[PDB]
Amino acid sequence: TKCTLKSFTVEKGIYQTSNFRVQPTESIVRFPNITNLCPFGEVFNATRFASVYAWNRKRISNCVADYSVLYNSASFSTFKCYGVSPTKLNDLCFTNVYADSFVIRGDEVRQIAPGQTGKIADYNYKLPDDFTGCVIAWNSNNLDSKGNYNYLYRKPFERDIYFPLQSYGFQPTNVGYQPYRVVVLSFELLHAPATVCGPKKSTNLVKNKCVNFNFNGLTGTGVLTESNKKFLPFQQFGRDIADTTDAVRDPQTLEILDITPCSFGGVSVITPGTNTSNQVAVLYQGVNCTEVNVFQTRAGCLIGAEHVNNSYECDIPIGAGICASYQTSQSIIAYTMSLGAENSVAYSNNSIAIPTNFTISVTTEILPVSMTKTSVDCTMYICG
Amino acid sequence: YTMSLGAENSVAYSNNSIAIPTNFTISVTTEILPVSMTKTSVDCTMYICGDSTECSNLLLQYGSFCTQLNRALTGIAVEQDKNTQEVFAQVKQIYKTPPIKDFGGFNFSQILPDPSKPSKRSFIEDLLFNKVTKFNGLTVLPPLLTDEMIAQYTSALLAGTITSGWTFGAGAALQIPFAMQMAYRFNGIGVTQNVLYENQKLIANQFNSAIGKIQDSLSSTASALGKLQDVVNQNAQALNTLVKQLSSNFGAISSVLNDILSRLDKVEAEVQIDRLITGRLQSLQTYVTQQLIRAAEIRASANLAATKMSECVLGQSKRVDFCGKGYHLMSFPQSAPHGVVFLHVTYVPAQEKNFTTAPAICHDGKAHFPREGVFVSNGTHWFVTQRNFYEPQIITTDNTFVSGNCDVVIGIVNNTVYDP
Amino acid sequence: SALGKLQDVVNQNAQALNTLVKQLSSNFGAISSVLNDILSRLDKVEAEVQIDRLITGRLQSLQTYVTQQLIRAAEIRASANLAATKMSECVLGQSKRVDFCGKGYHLMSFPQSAPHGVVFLHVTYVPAQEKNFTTAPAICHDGKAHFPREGVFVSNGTHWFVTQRNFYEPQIITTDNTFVSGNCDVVIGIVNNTVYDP
Amino acid sequence: SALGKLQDVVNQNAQALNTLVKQLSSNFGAISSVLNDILSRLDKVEAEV
Amino acid sequence: AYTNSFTRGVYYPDKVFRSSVLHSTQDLFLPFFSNVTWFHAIHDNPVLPFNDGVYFASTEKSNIIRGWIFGTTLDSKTQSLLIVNNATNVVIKVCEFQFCNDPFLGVNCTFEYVSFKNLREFVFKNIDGYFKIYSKHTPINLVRDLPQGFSALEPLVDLPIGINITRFQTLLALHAAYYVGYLQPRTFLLKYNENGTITDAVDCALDPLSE
Ligand SMILES: *[C@@H]1O[C@H](CO)[C@@H](O[C@@H]2O[C@H](CO)[C@@H](O)[C@H](O)[C@H]2NC(C)=O)[C@H](O)[C@H]1NC(C)=O
Ligand SMILES: *[C@@H]1O[C@H](CO)[C@@H](O[C@@H]2O[C@H](CO)[C@@H](O)[C@H](O)[C@H]2NC(C)=O)[C@H](O)[C@H]1NC(C)=O
Ligand SMILES: *[C@@H]1O[C@H](CO)[C@@H](O[C@@H]2O[C@H](CO)[C@@H](O)[C@H](O)[C@H]2NC(C)=O)[C@H](O)[C@H]1NC(C)=O
Ligand SMILES: *[C@@H]1O[C@H](CO)[C@@H](O[C@@H]2O[C@H](CO)[C@@H](O)[C@H](O)[C@H]2NC(C)=O)[C@H](O)[C@H]1NC(C)=O
Ligand SMILES: *[C@@H]1O[C@H](CO)[C@@H](O[C@@H]2O[C@H](CO)[C@@H](O)[C@H](O)[C@H]2NC(C)=O)[C@H](O)[C@H]1NC(C)=O
Ligand SMILES: *[C@@H]1O[C@H](CO)[C@@H](O[C@@H]2O[C@H](CO)[C@@H](O)[C@H](O)[C@H]2NC(C)=O)[C@H](O)[C@H]1NC(C)=O
Ligand SMILES: *[C@@H]1O[C@H](CO)[C@@H](O[C@@H]2O[C@H](CO)[C@@H](O)[C@H](O)[C@H]2NC(C)=O)[C@H](O)[C@H]1NC(C)=O
Ligand SMILES: *[C@@H]1O[C@H](CO)[C@@H](O)[C@H](O)[C@H]1NC(C)=O
Ligand SMILES: *[C@@H]1O[C@H](CO)[C@@H](O)[C@H](O)[C@H]1NC(C)=O
Ligand SMILES: *[C@@H]1O[C@H](CO)[C@@H](O)[C@H](O)[C@H]1NC(C)=O
Ligand SMILES: *[C@@H]1O[C@H](CO)[C@@H](O)[C@H](O)[C@H]1NC(C)=O
Ligand SMILES: *[C@@H]1O[C@H](CO)[C@@H](O)[C@H](O)[C@H]1NC(C)=O
Ligand SMILES: *[C@@H]1O[C@H](CO)[C@@H](O)[C@H](O)[C@H]1NC(C)=O
Ligand SMILES: *[C@@H]1O[C@H](CO)[C@@H](O)[C@H](O)[C@H]1NC(C)=O
Ligand SMILES: *[C@@H]1O[C@H](CO)[C@@H](O)[C@H](O)[C@H]1NC(C)=O
Ligand SMILES: *[C@@H]1O[C@H](CO)[C@@H](O)[C@H](O)[C@H]1NC(C)=O
Ligand SMILES: *[C@@H]1O[C@H](CO)[C@@H](O)[C@H](O)[C@H]1NC(C)=O
Ligand SMILES: *[C@@H]1O[C@H](CO)[C@@H](O)[C@H](O)[C@H]1NC(C)=O
Ligand SMILES: *[C@@H]1O[C@H](CO)[C@@H](O)[C@H](O)[C@H]1NC(C)=O
Ligand SMILES: *[C@@H]1O[C@H](CO)[C@@H](O)[C@H](O)[C@H]1NC(C)=O
Repeated sequence: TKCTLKSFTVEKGIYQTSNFRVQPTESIVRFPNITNLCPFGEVFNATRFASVYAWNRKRISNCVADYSVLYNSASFSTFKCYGVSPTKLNDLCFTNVYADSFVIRGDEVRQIAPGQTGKIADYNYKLPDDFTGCVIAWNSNNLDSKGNYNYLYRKPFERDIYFPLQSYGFQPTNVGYQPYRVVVLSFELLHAPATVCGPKKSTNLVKNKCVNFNFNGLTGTGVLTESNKKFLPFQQFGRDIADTTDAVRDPQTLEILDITPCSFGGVSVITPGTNTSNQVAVLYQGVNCTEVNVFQTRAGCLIGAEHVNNSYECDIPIGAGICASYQTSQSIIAYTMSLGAENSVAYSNNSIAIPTNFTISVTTEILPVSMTKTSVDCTMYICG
Repeated sequence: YTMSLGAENSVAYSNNSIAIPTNFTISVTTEILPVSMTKTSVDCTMYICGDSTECSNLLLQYGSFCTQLNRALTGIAVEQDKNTQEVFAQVKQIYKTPPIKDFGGFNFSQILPDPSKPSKRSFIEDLLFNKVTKFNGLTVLPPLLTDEMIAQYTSALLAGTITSGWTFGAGAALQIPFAMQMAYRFNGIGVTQNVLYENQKLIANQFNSAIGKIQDSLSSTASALGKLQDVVNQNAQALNTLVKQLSSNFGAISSVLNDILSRLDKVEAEVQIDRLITGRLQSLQTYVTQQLIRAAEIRASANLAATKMSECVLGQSKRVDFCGKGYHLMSFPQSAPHGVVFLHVTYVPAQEKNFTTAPAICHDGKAHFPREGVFVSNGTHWFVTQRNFYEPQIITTDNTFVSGNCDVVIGIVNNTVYDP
Repeated sequence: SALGKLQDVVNQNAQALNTLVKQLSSNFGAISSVLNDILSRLDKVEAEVQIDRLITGRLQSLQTYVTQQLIRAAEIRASANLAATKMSECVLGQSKRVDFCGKGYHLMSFPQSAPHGVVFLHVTYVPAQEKNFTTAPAICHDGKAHFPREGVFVSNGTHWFVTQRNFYEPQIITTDNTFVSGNCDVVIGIVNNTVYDP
Repeated sequence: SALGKLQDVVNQNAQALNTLVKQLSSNFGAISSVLNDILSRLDKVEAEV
Repeated sequence: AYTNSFTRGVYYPDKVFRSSVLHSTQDLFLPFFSNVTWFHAIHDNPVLPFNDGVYFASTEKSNIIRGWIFGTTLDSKTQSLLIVNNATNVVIKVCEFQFCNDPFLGVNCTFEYVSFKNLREFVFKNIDGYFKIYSKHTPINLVRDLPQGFSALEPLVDLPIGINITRFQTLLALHAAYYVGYLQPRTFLLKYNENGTITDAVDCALDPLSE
């Protein structure tokens, strides 16, 4: 409370000091139970690559992918990535991976990015102007050069078949004019079943308890619970209004689980004045006391105060009719507030009360009229 | 179509014509006021950053924005209890009604508490409670007063208003018979109080029947609750917009923060997350600005409702059309979700007759003027009567006062003026 | 603590200014919050990006301050029109408006200045020492019902008096205190007495 | 100037609209405040910045 | 011939569960109450342009409509998609070997793939190198035409064929009726019920009430 106010003195009140959250008990990993190694050695050490006028494409599915072996390979002249970072590729997983495989001149590699245009990139191989994945390339001059005019050049992901047939004199004596093998990995980050995943091992599954979790690369924290939700066979994930994942289909047992965020609330510290006591009582707002002397209010769980059956004027307000005060050998009491002294008016069809005497009150009403006439020289405030 | 502004009416004016109402209708013109919007409060770090430490370490670089948003929302949330306390808690004793309801023919049994309810609302409060209708760091705090405590304050105000009238606004409540309280309220509208007693069963039946029409109106017609349901809907749409805004890209690669933290390493993730922070924070400042301006609108409505409670429930208002469309008699508060409802009881005059009138009357060459009310003639005899209920009286030295010879007055008439 | 309305208006503005001043020290994602560091450390291309984050943040924080101060100025202006209205109705006059001019039946108010505000010493009559009386809406005499001009009828238990509504001052009931209207039989709860003819 | 409050209300709203219209011409750190200058000069990916 | 499409031709826009929500979407869709071109299997399969994309359907109890072709020339002057159903499999090809150039079925495989009382429905669309197919099967008692009532199509397959498509055709089998409607870029509003099934939709460009 003193650090909330930045003050060594705190007046009688109730201060929203902190945000209580039940912590993740353990970390859960849920991945597809499949173990076949992906064909990257076939992709990168292929007999030949395709010509860029009609580039090869291969689909990678139902397999395990350690991208670290690729990212760590100093043989790659570039490893430029988009919408993912090379270090993160193991942590996360995909419905498919596609490898687009072809040879180009090194001077043209600058055209292979999600926004370019050029005599290759507006023609025979256009990346989507928002693509997600990695471009992996290196000079193959030690193998693909001869020159090797078999290598041939010319909508997003358009294949195609005066005529525009053009070829490269790839010779071992060429450095920008060398042949460069390139593989573009496009990652199908849709919400179907995952089929290409990192070597990250699955754990056992935990339920009804607050955990950190991963499902196919959906990292989060929450209480996993079994659910009645009628997921259709093509849907692996389900979402709330906020686009936050609200449910998941488990990748190994295929049952439908809710995700509920772990119990949380404000930590309102009820205090008498520090100029009166050091003693405090804590309202965990909205939580049930089983989740945290102790007392339960409709406003939350109240700890360190003492419940009282008498009723008094509301000294510090807590909520839902509960109030607190510091009182007699002394404690913070908490009580249902008195609205006032109860009074049956002595009515009848023929009774009247008339005041035989009065008093002159002088009250005191204290109204603001003018706040301070501040003015800010906004250029000097911003630019000094 | 070109809208009708209303039925056109040539008021039948002339320098000697007056219309006096010969009968009245008591009418219970319901008014509704918001008093307190939902006490929303936000964990601005869980909203903006979703318990990512990686994001929270960036949100710190924005300084006292997140803390002053909590401060601002708490300033609204604490003043919702100020509003509710200033409207309803205008009484330091909980008055309660007698066991026997001997109120001179008036039947409050629909506006007083019913023991049959689990929280002891009246019947009309229970109609009003029928007609009026996340995990994302957002919360709703409870009101300080429960709706049961609100119903005890409206019962204290109402048991006071019934058994003691205006007097509990000043001192302690003074009991007075309800048939004698209305003879105060009739003097407040300038209607001579015998107009109550000589019509007491009729006035009681018009009040009872008007209360019955409020039960039918509130049972049949949802658009009666228009303001309160709109204040619930405005805050619900404000929260649903604030929640939907978590799905907005703001120019980041995704709006789900854990997509960015799983896909991107920290050097790149810090660029994208700073767009989600900038966007979500702009949307939280937009929400809090909207809620502050809306809370000033509800606070104007709460200070209006507290003024209506003070003048119109705890008293009787001379302020024309402040207390419903009529001459105001008294009002009964009823609670409703997020607001208050006033059953403003008003005298409205009804069955008019035309009369010939004169500003003064000559007797022995000396002009007489009325003490209370106006002069009128049915066509053959001259009478004095009160302004708001035709009650013809013989013109005399007791209902009139002299002021000098006739000749100065435009439109004076001769008559006799009698001396008791 | 009686000054809480005024001291809180001073505190709100002082806390808003301290918040606005502290926001000069916030990074907003720039390498320092002291502008002269950026201009001494970075050359006038790289620095121009960092300064744009400080301008964006400081300007957003100034707009946050001015929005808060406009909403707070409207909150004070409602209080100023309320104070001006109590000055007009309650100082320059007397108010029939129940519980506007403080608790009680209002007599008069004296204004006093205070820093950033005004204080009204509302002087009010409060009735204090009740007696319980038998009462009636009307009184019969010679078949005529009589009603009071000002005040109410009451009895101590043996004699009937008319008295003003707000201070027990019993008076012998007479035709100067009361007005006739019609026969007895229409009135629920009329009582007999004698009404004296002075 | 007897109409000073109404002329002030017209002036405030007109100056608020003229401010909002002039703010179309403010650069905000972009290469032009005329949107069509950006869409004519830059290829339509760099232009997104 | 022509007939009215009514509200038919809506499909699940993405592979994500939602429930009790009015999710808005913008995509290639069959415009509400547009004219569908209509055909009879007996005594009717010309080549049609493909445009933005194609809704297709057939009303059936005999299984005579059995495939589709998509491309620019549809004749192996250049590669073109073939789709066939053979009553044990769905089969898909782009192979160079010559097609039935007056197409009916007698009762370089560089891409190759394998998986009235009824109305069978489809949506076919091409975006950014991927062809996509959606479908629905439903019973009908109204043998006359496409029902004036609602159901939504669900995705079958995504096909990374990379080929340019501007014309299509349909295939019939012999020793039934079929429909065509072109899609357009449209905003749509969708209602997902308490089970996450789409029970209703709005075409946002239909009429001022839908706007
Ligand atoms: C006051 O009004 C209530 C209804 O507003 C009356 O309630 C009725 O009471 C009788 C029995 O005494 C029942 O037969 C009716 O069905 C009740 N009506 C309802 C709607 O509940 C009550 O009797 C009235 N009392 C007086 C003295 O007027
Ligand atoms: C004043 O108006 C009321 C109606 O607002 C009259 O009361 C009605 O009188 C008729 C017979 O004349 C009865 O059938 C109704 O039942 C009465 N209504 C009520 C609510 O009691 C009243 O008689 C009129 N009085 C005068 C003097 O004109
Ligand atoms: C105007 O009012 C007076 C009094 O109500 C009426 O005068 C009475 O008329 C009746 C016959 O209709 C006589 O029996 C009474 O003796 C008259 N009273 C007096 C005091 O003379 C008069 O008739 C009314 N005139 C009109 C046009 O309505
Ligand atoms: C009221 O009555 C008086 C008489 O009591 C009228 O006064 C006479 O008016 C005529 C014409 O102006 C004069 O010739 C007489 O000399 C007046 N007599 C007196 C005694 O003054 C008067 O005109 C009447 N007025 C009205 C408005 O009826
Ligand atoms: C009610 O008030 C009247 C007047 O104050 C009281 O009557 C007087 O009583 C005294 C004796 O106590 C007599 O000397 C007077 O002559 C009485 N006055 C009259 C007008 O008769 C009466 O005693 C009071 N009664 C009660 C019950 O308080
Ligand atoms: C007020 O006094 C009158 C007499 O002055 C009472 O009238 C008598 O009432 C009884 C019962 O109703 C009748 O038998 C008599 O015939 C009435 N007398 C006359 C002259 O009419 C009247 O009851 C008294 N009322 C109260 C409330 O005290
Ligand atoms: C897809 O196919 C269409 C033809 O169906 C191609 O469009 C023609 O392109 C040539 C130039 O190459 C133009 O001269 C023609 O006028 C176009 N015809 C039509 C009907 O548009 C289109 O270029 C092809 N696109 C790709 C990416 O292969
Ligand atoms: C390609 O072959 C070399 C040996 O010739 C091997 O070291 C390398 O790991 C292979 N690449 C991949 C992706 O497996
Ligand atoms: C996945 O593996 C578990 C054992 O780890 C096995 O029980 C389960 O049946 C498997 N699921 C599928 C769909 O093969
Ligand atoms: C605070 O404590 C000091 C003594 O330590 C005392 O003089 C002062 O009056 C106290 N003030 C309050 C508000 O309790
Ligand atoms: C508190 O939680 C327990 C389960 O831990 C439950 O049985 C009890 O009903 C809850 N009470 C309230 C008031 O939420
Ligand atoms: C309060 O009163 C109830 C009975 O009304 C009793 O059971 C309970 O033990 C009391 N609690 C305390 C704290 O005295
Ligand atoms: C009064 O009489 C005039 C006669 O022209 C008539 O126009 C007017 O409507 C009448 N008003 C009432 C209330 O009877
Ligand atoms: C009223 O006005 C008429 C003309 O409109 C005039 O003849 C008549 O004398 C006037 N009477 C009075 C009392 O002014
Ligand atoms: C009036 O008398 C009744 C008699 O029961 C009593 O209950 C009530 O408290 C008295 N009121 C005052 C203000 O003395
Ligand atoms: C007052 O009510 C009682 C019943 O409580 C009744 O006996 C008495 O006659 C009534 N008196 C009047 C004046 O209404
Ligand atoms: C549908 O086709 C008919 C002729 O078959 C034509 O009259 C009508 O305008 C068309 N309507 C639409 C919406 O295409
Ligand atoms: C259907 O097609 C597949 C692939 O061509 C084939 O294996 C299967 O035998 C075919 N079925 C029939 C009935 O010919
Ligand atoms: C297969 O493709 C190559 C070009 O990639 C072409 O030369 C060859 O003729 C094609 N074969 C057939 C059977 O069409
Ligand atoms: C959800 O599906 C069940 C059958 O699995 C059905 O009983 C229920 O009625 C459906 N929900 C709605 C909103 O109809």
